[PDB]
Amino acid sequence: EQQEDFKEAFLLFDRTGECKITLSQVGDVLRALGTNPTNAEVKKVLGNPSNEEMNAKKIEFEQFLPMMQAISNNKDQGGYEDFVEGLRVFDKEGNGTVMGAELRHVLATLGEKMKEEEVEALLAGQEDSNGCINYEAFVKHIMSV
Amino acid sequence: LEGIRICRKGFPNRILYGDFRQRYRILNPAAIPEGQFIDSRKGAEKLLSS
Amino acid sequence: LYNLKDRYGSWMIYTYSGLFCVTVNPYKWLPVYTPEVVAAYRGKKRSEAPPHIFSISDNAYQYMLTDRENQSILITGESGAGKTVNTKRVIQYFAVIAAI
Amino acid sequence: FSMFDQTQIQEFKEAFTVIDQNRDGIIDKEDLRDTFAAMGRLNVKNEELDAMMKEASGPINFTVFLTMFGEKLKGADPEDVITGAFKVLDPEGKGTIKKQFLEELLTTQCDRFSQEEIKNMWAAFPPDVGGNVDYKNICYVITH
Amino acid sequence: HFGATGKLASADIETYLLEKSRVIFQLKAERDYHIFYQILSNKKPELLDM
Ligand SMILES: Nc1ncnc2c1ncn2[C@@H]1O[C@H](COP(=O)(O)OP(=O)(O)O)[C@@H](O)[C@H]1O
Ligand SMILES: CC(C)n1c(=O)cc(N[C@@H](C)c2ccccc2)[nH]c1=O
Ligand SMILES: [Mg+2]
Repeated sequence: EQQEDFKEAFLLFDRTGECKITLSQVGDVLRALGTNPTNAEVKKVLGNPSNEEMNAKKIEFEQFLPMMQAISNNKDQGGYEDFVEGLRVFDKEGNGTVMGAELRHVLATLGEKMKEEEVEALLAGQEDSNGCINYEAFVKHIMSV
Repeated sequence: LEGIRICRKGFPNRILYGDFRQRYRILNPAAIPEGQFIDSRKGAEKLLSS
Repeated sequence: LYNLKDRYGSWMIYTYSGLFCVTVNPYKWLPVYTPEVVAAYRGKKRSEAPPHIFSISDNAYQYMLTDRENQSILITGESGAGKTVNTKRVIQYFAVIAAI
Repeated sequence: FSMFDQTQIQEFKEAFTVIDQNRDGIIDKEDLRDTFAAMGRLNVKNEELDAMMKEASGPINFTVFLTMFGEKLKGADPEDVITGAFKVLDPEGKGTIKKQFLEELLTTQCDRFSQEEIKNMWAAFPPDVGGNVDYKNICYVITH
Repeated sequence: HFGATGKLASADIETYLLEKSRVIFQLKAERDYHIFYQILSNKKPELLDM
């Protein structure tokens, strides 16, 4: 029943009926549904497609839903204390504030890369007027999922 | 060529103890536990020895 | 000399000399300045990236954001070496970085 | 009744009570003649006024008024939520997107209706020099 | 100049000394400043006659 609910939520997610499902959208439905696994592991269960293979060729969602469930069971989701442990490294002056340019630098460059455009959207509407974000509010914003 | 000599022989990068201890304490959080008092110089000495 | 001459012999013009760059001039317009080559320097630190002026521009933007201090990039040489064009490239760096 | 906001119900009650010009409790042809002459203009001399009775012959009460409008109201929603929805739809939140972007997206993302009605409204003005969909004007032209 | 968010903010051009002597005198094998000949060697007659 919950998989059927996820299937209809995915049908409502899909951008147009012409999308039978692109691996790009497969990653996006992963991230948008109540999961957010690291991409190398889900690509591993798929079969590690090349970047051009993942871009050009198509995928079927039917087999994706079982592995979606399996990675959901693996539950690589973090924890609030773990997030605070991670973000506190940036709190160099120890007052609960981190610099937004540092966050865009590491979040774009260091891990799963995001272009400056989507990291800007990521901070759009919440970045402080001086430029220093308060990490407890940022972690809580992440917690909003 | 002198700029090569001084870059190889010298020390190209230095970070303030507060800025780096806070930045890379992540390498070994048991060397720099949170909440507990830690000296930046002495902590840096323990971390780098670790 | 031969690090330069084998690189420039293969029209690899840029090399570092520790912390900074030495450039021997190609009178040919090489593709090392394509605006999509600038993006390959975004965040690619000096130990990872192949030598280029764009590496120095990225390094100056990184030390800026980390030390919270003003930076500079000091293009120098004889006449005819590329200081005006390298300046136009450093400016192109910041222009296209802000352009995305 | 759960479909209607009570504001529209009270407005329909106000309209029904003001339209009964002779305290009739019902609507007749003569009431339509005075309504069109007072509200509109002398150009209403066309026979079409007699065709208006064909739509709903005989007396009709406020209950049937509400049910007939409710079924006719399919696809209609309260203006306040439509104003909020338009302000959310705009990326800039202020009515400055070009028609070509909106007509392409609306036809692509769902319900491939005929293009010609949306195209005629949105191209009623040149999108290159006047493409700004100042949504307040759009919603009011639909209604107010 | 860059803002706190690291985006481009402003720029400031300071120029130290123009070679003003060149405007009236050039040795063999060297031009006057390029603006002179490019207005003379011209695709646009209006610049040439104005
Ligand atoms: N790396 C390079 N790539 C392409 N052309 C170059 C390069 N370096 C120098 N040149 C050429 O040499 C000439 C001088 O370049 P410029 O940047 O003006 O140096 P300078 O200001 O010292 O004369 C120009 O014609 C320019 O096109
Ligand atoms: C004193 C000078 C030579 N220097 C350093 O010695 C180290 C600097 N920055 C460190 C903090 C850093 C390392 C890696 C990325 C960004 C910044 N800056 C500097 O300006
Ligand atoms: Mg009457």
